Amino acid sequence: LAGLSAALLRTDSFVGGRWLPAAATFPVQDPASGAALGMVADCGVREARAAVRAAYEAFCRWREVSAKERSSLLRKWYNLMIQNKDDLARIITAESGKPLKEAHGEILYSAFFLEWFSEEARRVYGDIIHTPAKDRRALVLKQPIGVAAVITPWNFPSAMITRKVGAALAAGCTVVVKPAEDTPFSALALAELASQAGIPSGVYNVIPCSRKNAKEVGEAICTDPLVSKISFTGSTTTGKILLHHAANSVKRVSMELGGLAPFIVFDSANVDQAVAGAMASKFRNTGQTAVCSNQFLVQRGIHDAFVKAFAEAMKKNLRVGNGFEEGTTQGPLINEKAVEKVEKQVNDAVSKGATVVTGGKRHQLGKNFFEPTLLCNVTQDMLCTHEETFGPLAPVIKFDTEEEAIAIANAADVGLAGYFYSQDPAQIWRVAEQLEVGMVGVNEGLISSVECPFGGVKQSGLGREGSKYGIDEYLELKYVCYGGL
Amino acid sequence: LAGLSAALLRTDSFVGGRWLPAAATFPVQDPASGAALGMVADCGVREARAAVRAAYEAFCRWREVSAKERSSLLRKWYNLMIQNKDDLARIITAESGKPLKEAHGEILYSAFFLEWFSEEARRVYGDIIHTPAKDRRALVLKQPIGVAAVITPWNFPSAMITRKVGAALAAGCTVVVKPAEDTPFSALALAELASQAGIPSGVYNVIPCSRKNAKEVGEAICTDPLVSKISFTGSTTTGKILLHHAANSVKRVSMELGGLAPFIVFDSANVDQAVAGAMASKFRNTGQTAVCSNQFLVQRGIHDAFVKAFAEAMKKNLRVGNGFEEGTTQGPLINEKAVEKVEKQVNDAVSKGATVVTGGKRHQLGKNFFEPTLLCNVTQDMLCTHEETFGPLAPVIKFDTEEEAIAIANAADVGLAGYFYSQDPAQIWRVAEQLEVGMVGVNEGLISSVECPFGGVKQSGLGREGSKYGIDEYLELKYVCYGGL
Amino acid sequence: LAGLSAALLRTDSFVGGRWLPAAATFPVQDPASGAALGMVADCGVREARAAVRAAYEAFCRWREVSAK
Amino acid sequence: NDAVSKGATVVTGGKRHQLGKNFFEPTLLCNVTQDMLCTHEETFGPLAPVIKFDTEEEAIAIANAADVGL
Ligand SMILES: Nc1ncnc2c1ncn2[C@@H]1O[C@H](COP(=O)(O)OP(=O)(O)O)[C@@H](O)[C@H]1O
Ligand SMILES: Nc1ncnc2c1ncn2[C@@H]1O[C@H](COP(=O)(O)OP(=O)(O)O)[C@@H](O)[C@H]1O
Repeated sequence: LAGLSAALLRTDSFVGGRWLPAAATFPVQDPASGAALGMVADCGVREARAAVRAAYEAFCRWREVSAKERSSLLRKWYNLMIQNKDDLARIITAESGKPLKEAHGEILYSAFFLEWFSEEARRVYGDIIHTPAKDRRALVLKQPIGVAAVITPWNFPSAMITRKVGAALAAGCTVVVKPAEDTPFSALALAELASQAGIPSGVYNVIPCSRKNAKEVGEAICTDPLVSKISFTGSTTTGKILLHHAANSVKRVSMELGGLAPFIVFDSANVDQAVAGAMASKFRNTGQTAVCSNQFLVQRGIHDAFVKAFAEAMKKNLRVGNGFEEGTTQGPLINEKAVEKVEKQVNDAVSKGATVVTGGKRHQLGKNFFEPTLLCNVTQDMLCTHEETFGPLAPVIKFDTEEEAIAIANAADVGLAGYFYSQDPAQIWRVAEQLEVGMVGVNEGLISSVECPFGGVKQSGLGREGSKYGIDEYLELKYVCYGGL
Repeated sequence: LAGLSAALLRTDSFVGGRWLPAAATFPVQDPASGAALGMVADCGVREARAAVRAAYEAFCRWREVSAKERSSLLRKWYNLMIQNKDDLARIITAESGKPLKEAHGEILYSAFFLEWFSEEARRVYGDIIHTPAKDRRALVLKQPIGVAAVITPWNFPSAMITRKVGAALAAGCTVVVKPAEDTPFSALALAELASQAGIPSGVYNVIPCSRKNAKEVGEAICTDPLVSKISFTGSTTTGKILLHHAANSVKRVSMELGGLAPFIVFDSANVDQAVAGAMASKFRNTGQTAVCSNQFLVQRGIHDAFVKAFAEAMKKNLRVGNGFEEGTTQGPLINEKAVEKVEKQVNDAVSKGATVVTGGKRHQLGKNFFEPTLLCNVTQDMLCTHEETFGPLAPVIKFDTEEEAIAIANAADVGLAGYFYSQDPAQIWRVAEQLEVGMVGVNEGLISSVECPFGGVKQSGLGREGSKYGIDEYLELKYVCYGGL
Repeated sequence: LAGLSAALLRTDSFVGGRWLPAAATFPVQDPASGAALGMVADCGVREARAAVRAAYEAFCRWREVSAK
Repeated sequence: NDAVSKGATVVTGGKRHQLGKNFFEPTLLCNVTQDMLCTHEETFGPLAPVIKFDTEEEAIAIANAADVGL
């Protein structure tokens, strides 16, 4: 529970290098025990506009700072995260409910993003191009966009912020962060460290706010003429709303929208491995992530052997309980409406053919705990209105051929992540290239990596985060025609 | 006038490798003489949806074609353009009204884009990234987005299409082109050559339509779920409308929106050169382009000498007349409403201080011809609602300091192109980096180049066309985590 | 019926000394036999405003021409 | 699709023909049930749904189902 570091756990918003409370506040409770965590400032349109101005003014100075200097600050920020990793992780588990171990995993990952972009800052290179004309030279400079509005989800209350903000700052931009009301603390803990690190005032701003204020606040920062860019990770519905906001001022946009995620297991797959991957990919964060494999397409031949091994792994490894409790691998669902969606998806399925192999009802721990569920004999049509239902539920759809498996996977007009196990060299290339998805896992169920491009195709998003391509979402190209020669 | 090549001048739409007429047709007239050029198909929402399907189906096959093959087809298309350059140019002058010489310039430029991207097709490279995990390898593939909706203006009826389409095809995408009603012929002449070149059916589609059908048609193709990308060049107003269209399906977008364009002449500038540049940049296409320097910021010291030399160059070189007429450097304005905007801008200015140095009224040739006008003693506030008034008008605003000149230039929340003449090494870098614009001309007034990145910052656009960055607007990154090692 | 003089029987509008077709056309039929006579340009507000301008500009020169 | 996703079993055909455009593969589905013919009483295409029956009284009862008889 408590015992943290007074400085890391914050309740006020962070604007212009100062902790500022709002007129109102919203409650944040531990999703597992229900305990009150704290009263967080609930910023409104005014606080937002103020935060934007703070960022816009910081930008004009920040863009001037040398890259080697911005790199150094990003690294100091990284080091501070590592030094305080245990507390930072307790905060994640306290508000997201994910197991302490999974929180430790996020903090490292989150830290690695600041570290990674710290290294990118000094590597923004312009070009020198040859043109026919002998009286001129072509130079191409890359410069930061300006101020960016950053809006993140509760899933990875730390990493989701750090992967955008690190790139933003690396390029020379300032940011205004609007964290999820379920998990605002992680965003503010970062702010505390950003000041300890020496990040100049106004570069990193955080404006927490409740569901009520979300619509109004989001509209303010995504509309402000002082904001030139928008970075968002969440549901498609919200994404489209922001894209409309951006459209009025032609703002640069980048986002990731929670799509499905097929997990195709072919006959040539190593079962134990397929299962291990199925385990890791589906039950991490209790199945509450946009990369959590939802539909399992298992081939006839290997089907039965798979489904039986999968379930036996669920019994041997999934221990539902409180995130801080030792030996827990399954935390609670973020809230009630969430539990309602799983139940909904489970019943609708069963009452349409589906066969429950394990789990199936709320866990007898009560509250927001649900039993890890594995249903087989599932069909495609049983995945409607549930394309955005995150929970520890794994529907297994049997398939015959590879053309079929691929046809089903590419069904959705959404494509984020995709997984598949196979021992066929050629099949691996065919499927990997044909899966209209942004990220493909081959014989692996956990593909996280700060040095690789994340994002989706079609309606799953725009742009990419992480890797050598992330910083591009925050730069503008300027062709300079040096003539008169 | 006539005498062209029956095959190059077309009146039907081009869909699926076939010339198809619509239920209705719209007239196209020579903007100079008023002569009837022809009756062009006026496609509606039905023809559009049909063209999209044709493209979507062609895509599934086209994406499969080798890059070396797509490169070869793009080059054959290029060669065909060169072989038919004289006719292709007559067509541009016939519908846009720009001088035959300027049309010859566009055809080469237009051809060079197909040539340039032909070379890019074989150079789309993926990456291999090192990650800590020893049991996995990271691969990054680049694949075409799918079908792209392309909407172009009348200014460069050929080049505007060719710079987007060449990249689109280079990446492996198919396209559906909706040309400007003022200049549809150039788009269809290209289609004729694309079939001669052997471009597979459905890869390049053209759906002409009148003002009436513009709204409906644009909405159809920019909304169709079979279209994954949108490329547009035109006014900001239309751009925002399309961005809203795209927002509903999270479509990839890229566009260029007609901003202003400062032309700052400093005291250290070589007058004759500054003037030569001012001439070329302002009166090319009779001042009807988004890169046409509108406001001239000339420094006190060199002011008077400049304004006097500028005007004397206007008398010695600008000869208003019919584009096909020999010795013509000024064609007509696209239409009546256009002439009305210039007059409007000229009067509003004069009746607010401005002093007319030359020109000022409609040219006594009648119709859509306007006298090249040069007004000095102009002030900033005299540029409202006229930020999108293209015409042979040059308002000269005097300035004192460089901080001032820059402050005024960056005034607009629009930044496309910018120019400035100076002989100060350090001043050149300061201004070039500070001009919040997408392209900067240093001691040069004509910066066109297929191998350099075109586009704008802020509200002037999204993405870039041409150069090594153009093809990026049509690809999607796919991170492939090869695990199980 | 036919056999006239190609030049005398016209289907396009006449503006500014040029024969110009409109986006649409309307049918003209012999009121006695019902036979199709031809498809005539169907000018709209745009063609009209254009014709007015053509006339207004011609006027400024025409008024100058001697009466003789 | 509505059929398959309700029990129907595709014996042949089933998707658009790979000739593209308006060409569809001749399709034969068996294991079809009555209720899978709604809003499709006016869907003309190369599709043949096979509904198994036991008795003649039954066959006739199903055939005369529709309030349409051509
Ligand atoms: N209309 C909206 N405008 C702006 N931000 C919004 C809006 N709706 C939700 N958000 C914000 O988006 C983030 C999460 O997006 P949301 O679509 O609610 O996904 P989820 O609940 O699945 O995490 C949160 O920070 C939330 O406050
Ligand atoms: N509402 C609209 N929807 C789709 N396309 C449009 C719309 N308005 C104009 N266009 C198209 O955009 C192109 C030119 O854009 P426009 O904003 O009219 O610029 P301009 O007239 O300055 O060239 C033309 O091809 C035109 O038909």
